[PDB]
Parts: sequence; structure tokens; C-alpha cells
Amino acid sequence: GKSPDSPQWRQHQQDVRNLNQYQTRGAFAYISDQQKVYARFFWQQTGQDRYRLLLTNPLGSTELELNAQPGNVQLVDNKGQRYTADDAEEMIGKLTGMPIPLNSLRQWILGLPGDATDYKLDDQYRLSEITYSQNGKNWKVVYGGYDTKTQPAMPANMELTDGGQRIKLKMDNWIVK
Repeated sequence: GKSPDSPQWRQHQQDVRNLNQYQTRGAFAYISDQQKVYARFFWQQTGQDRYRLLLTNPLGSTELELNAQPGNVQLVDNKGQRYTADDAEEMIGKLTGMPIPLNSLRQWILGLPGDATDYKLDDQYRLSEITYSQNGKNWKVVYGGYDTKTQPAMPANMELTDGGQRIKLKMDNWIVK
């Protein structure tokens, strides 16, 4: 698609990084041969390295609560037990069985490649696909329709796959500042 070496893509990156707060919510789905997790999610982010992920059950209870800051991450599991560790990815994988690539997601959920260098844009110069190798772990990110009701537009449909595990995100809306 559209080349990343274009003023439109540079402008989009700038507009997203110029933001200081991001918040979205929607439907979350984690699928693997070991487990299937369906829940409503709430993602709140401040800057590029601080965020909160909340997964709530259909009935209203918390299935997962994760708050992350560089080198400090707190997690409340599906049984309500709270833990603190230094790395978000190791922590979510070890405590819930869902090895979600949170460190990368804090960039990808915003429509930015982050540490990834292998990616492509759609006709509107918006992130469309990403291939990220993380220790033999090739993550494949596919973007669906964007939320064009915000400025800049933000991702509203995302699918992440590792070949085995699959994570689906569908955002109802966003609030950015």
C-alpha cells in the first residue's frame, strides 16, 4: 500500500504521538487451544509507556485488571488475587495463561508500529499490517476499520495471531486528548 516515506504517514505518526491520553473500550477475545476468554475490555493510556487494561465479565465482575508503568506492573487475576512484578508481558503470561504482547500493544493499539520495523499502510496512510519477530515468536497484526470519529483516527478492529493463539479487539469508540 501507501509508502511510509510520505508526508501523510509522518503527519499521522506525529498526530498520534502529539496526544497525551488515549482511552478505548469494546469486545476482547483471547483464543488458544488451552483456553478461550471472552470479555468487555477498557484500555486507558497515558503517554507511550503507561496503561491500564481491564477485562470485565458479561455480568459486570472483573476478569483481569492490569496497570503498567515502566518496570512496575500490578495485576489482579480472575480470582481477585493481586500481584506486582517488573514486566507486563512475563506477568500476564505467567499469571493468566494469556501471553498477550502488551509491551508492543501499547504502541500497536494506537495505530503505531513501535519497535516493529516490518509493516504496511492502507490507502489512507494508516497502519494496516505488522509482522513482529519476538524470539522466534512471529506476531501477525491485522487492522480492520478505523474509528474515523476521532482526530487522528484510531484503530477499531485488530487481530493479532501467533499461529496458535489469536487475540481479537473491537473498539466501540475512543477519547483522545
